Amino acid sequence: SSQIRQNYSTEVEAAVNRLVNLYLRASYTYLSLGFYFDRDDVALEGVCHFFRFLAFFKLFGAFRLLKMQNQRGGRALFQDLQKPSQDEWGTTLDAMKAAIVLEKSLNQALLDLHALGSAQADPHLCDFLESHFLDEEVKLIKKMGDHLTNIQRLVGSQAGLGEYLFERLTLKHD
Amino acid sequence: SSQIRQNYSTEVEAAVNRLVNLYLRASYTYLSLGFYFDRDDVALEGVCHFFRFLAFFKLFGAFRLLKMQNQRGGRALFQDLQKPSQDEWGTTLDAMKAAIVLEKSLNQALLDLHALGSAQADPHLCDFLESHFLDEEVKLIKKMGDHLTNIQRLVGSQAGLGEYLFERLTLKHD
Amino acid sequence: SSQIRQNYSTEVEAAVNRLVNLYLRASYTYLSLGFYFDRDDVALEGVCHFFRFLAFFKLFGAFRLLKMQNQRGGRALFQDLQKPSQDEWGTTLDAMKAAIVLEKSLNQALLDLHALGSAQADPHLCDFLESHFLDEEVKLIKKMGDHLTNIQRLVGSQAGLGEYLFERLTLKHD
Amino acid sequence: SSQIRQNYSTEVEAAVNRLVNLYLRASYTYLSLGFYFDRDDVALEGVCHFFRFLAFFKLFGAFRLLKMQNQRGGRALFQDLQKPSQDEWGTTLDAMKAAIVLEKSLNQALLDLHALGSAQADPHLCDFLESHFLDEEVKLIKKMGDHLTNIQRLVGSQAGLGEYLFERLTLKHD
Amino acid sequence: SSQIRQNYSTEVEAAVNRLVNLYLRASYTYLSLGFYFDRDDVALEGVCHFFRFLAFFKLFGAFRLLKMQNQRGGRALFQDLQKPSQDEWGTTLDAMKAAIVLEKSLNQALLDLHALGSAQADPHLCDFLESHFLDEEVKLIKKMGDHLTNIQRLVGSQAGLGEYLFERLTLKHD
Amino acid sequence: SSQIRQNYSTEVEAAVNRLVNLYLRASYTYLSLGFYFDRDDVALEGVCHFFRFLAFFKLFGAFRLLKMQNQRGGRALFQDLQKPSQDEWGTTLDAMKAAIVLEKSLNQALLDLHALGSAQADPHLCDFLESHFLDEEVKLIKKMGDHLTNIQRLVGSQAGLGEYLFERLTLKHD
Ligand SMILES: [Cl-]
Ligand SMILES: [Cl-]
Ligand SMILES: [Cl-]
Ligand SMILES: [Cl-]
Ligand SMILES: [Cl-]
Ligand SMILES: [Cl-]
Repeated sequence: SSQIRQNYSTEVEAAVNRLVNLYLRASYTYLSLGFYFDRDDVALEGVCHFFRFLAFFKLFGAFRLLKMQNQRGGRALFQDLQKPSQDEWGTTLDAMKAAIVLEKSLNQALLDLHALGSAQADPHLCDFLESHFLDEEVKLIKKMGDHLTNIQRLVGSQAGLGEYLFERLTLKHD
Repeated sequence: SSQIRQNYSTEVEAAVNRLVNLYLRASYTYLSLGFYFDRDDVALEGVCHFFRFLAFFKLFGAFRLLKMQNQRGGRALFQDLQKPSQDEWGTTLDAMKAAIVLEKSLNQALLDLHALGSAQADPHLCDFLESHFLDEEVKLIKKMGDHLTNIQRLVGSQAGLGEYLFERLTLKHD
Repeated sequence: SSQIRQNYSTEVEAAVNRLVNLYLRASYTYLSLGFYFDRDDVALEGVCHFFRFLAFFKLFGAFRLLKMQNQRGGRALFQDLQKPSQDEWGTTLDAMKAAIVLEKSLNQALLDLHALGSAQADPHLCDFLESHFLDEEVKLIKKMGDHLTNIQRLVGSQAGLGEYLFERLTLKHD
Repeated sequence: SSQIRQNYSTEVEAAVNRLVNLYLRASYTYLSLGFYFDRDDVALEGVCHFFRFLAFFKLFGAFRLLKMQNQRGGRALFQDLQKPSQDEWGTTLDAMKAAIVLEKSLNQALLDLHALGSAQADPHLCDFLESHFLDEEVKLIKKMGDHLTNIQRLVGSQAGLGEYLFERLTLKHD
Repeated sequence: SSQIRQNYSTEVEAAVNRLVNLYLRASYTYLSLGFYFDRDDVALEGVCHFFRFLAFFKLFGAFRLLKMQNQRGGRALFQDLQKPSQDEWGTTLDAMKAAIVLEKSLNQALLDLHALGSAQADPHLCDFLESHFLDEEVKLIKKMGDHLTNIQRLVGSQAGLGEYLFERLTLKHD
Repeated sequence: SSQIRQNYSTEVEAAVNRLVNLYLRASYTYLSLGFYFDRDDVALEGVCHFFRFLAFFKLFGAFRLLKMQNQRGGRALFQDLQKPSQDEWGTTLDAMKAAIVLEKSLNQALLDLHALGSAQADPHLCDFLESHFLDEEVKLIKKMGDHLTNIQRLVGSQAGLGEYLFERLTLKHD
């Protein structure tokens, strides 16, 4: 058996591998969102940059989970990565709504893994999630909600104007 | 009796304590305004920051009054602090109108205390208000009036657009 | 309903608002303690400065709770703030005893909210309290206990001398 | 139709999307290789670092292809990403042999796309591959070959010793 | 009774004192390991330095526990410290195996104390262990496991050569 | 036999190991003294810091003896470490008296080992003690005596006042 593994259940080990898959899927979704907004017929640079940053952020989350798996003596196992749910992502509003749905799904997965760790009396797992994931996720969802509200406020009956303004005046661009 | 107190009436001492209560109430109102605009379903960061700054500014006014009370040999007495008049503050326009009403009420209290000090031939009190409160208050009310006019100009028939623009282009934010 | 709220019970939301009230009440108590020790007939600058710092520290705790409430998608609700329990605070010893009673009450409220969050399987709440409140509170209570012991040691039968010495040689002043 | 697209065939557009998939698959393979060598029961840090760097390098190649797709007015389309060919990667020698097989497959795909672009008289495509991919790939394969030879030289009849030495003295580590 | 103690059970207080004893025993074990590898007839400086660093690290853990005991209002109680389990520690491999056994025993003690704190609804205790001990322990055990694997790889049939190489090329020395 | 050992008797080797035990016991005593003075119900920071520094100083003495044992080709042997003589240490005066008794016992052990080395014509041993231990010990005992006199002077009939003053004005603290 493993020479380091201690207090690390097979259930947690498997759920960690599933969570890695979810984060890599999310990263891939954000890559697709970013390149959609980079299209010449969409052309919203600040939106492209927002989602490209999230793609990297989710990849980093996957890396941290994988590092932790090895630190605990579990075995990282990779599965196929499903493609994103859409090929074209509609408006900034559509995209931000899809992103918050995605993040709520990741958050629920975090909460489920935390509950499993608590049930298994695995405090290292619980602390790892609390310290590196739960607050970052709450912060991100709050940000997305703030953005949704500002996007929604700007729709009015001049949708194109509002979409431009949001990208120019809220999102970070050159 | 007090070893330092000189030319400091009981009427002024009491009115100073009442004024502290008014400034702390105002500070609390601004705390509530700030956190309303921080809500994910309101999300106007520059508005949040404007009112949070005013919360601190009013707290500082209360501190100065309390310092002065002690310098004069009066006794600081604290009363319960009433909660703010609203739990939800409507639009930026609604909020800025409530703020200017609040400030006019504080200004009238300043003017009333100055008149009491003048009647009591308390020039230190009168100078203290003139030097640290009256002009700061006039400056703040002017600023708020300038803001009200710009907000009103932006309502038109695209209210959400104007509310965004004001927050982005007039108020200070990240 | 809220677009961000997830795993955030009404019970926790209410208890957070109650806790904000408790921290603001504590802040107000410390404001009163500070200005008492600033009186010309009390005149213990290091004691004034100790309690003024705590007033700010408790205000900051309230701010953090309110920020968290919004991050979670709860609604900040403010209530009236009761005045402090005393108008005059006796000796440094009396004041430090009142402060430790106050802090033990805040600590119990923290522990109660943590237990509620644990019962509700709200790990973000539990981590927030652990990371920003519980240890800070334990550290503060320990400090106060250290101070109480030194004050008590100095009473002897030369109380005024000991009260001066403590203020001069332990507490931070100009 | 597209407002920018010019001299950009559907065949090239599709082959670019396929190539993105191949690079992302390669990146994923290298992520798996890296975490295998990070296991406590493998523990070859320089090998872990070599493959983690390649994972990032292949991701960057995919990003460049996607940027180019948009610059040309094609549509980035993402497909499912197959998991890597192995869950456990054997020795450093096994791993480096798998890596060179992978890279030769990527190189052939590059050469095939270049031939398609040449047949289609698409010089921008051909120059893009020549300038950003072909030489980088030749350089990488040469490096891997150099490594294979040194690993092979070190097998002898003291395989563990040689595997350690290679990791310590050729590969970059802390 | 104690003037600060709150929510701090006698069971936790005792278990903290036992844990201090375990950490000091571990520190003493590492002192002995370090001086064994410093012998002229062993002479593995990097091994000496590894274990001397761990001796200090475990002493620091004991200090932190003792600081916490006082912060909580418990009473630090010291017991006799048993000598280390061996006078001579064999090979680097033998020593590293003894060290990982020691660390797994310390980790189990940490986990047991965390479970007691959880049962006692002592979140400060649980957070203290999570924040300052559990991850540091997992990190250390992983490191030791990595070392064991590299040592084992180097045994082959040239044990002395491999032991030298490990000390020279993995462990930190002058 | 040992390849380096020369002019190093078994008697000296054993006495060196006994002396290490005495220094580690002294270090442990000082750890206990330090944490006693850190208690919230004792709270004499300068006293805590004095004894914590001595704990480290005695540990360093043990390290030097162990280094020397190996340099001479003797074998370091560790025994159980007895717990300190008291769980609670009374007043600063009580504690400083216990410390000087402890140091006189260590000094006598140094003098006894020096006499053994002289009898055995072991000048390296004698020089080692003279150069690194004897004067440091005389200096420390003198310091402790100076402290005892100042503590005793301050008892008078206001013991608590004097104990505070000594800690504040002689001992080093924040
Ligand atoms: Cl498959
Ligand atoms: Cl009342
Ligand atoms: Cl009310
Ligand atoms: Cl599909
Ligand atoms: Cl005993
Ligand atoms: Cl024994």
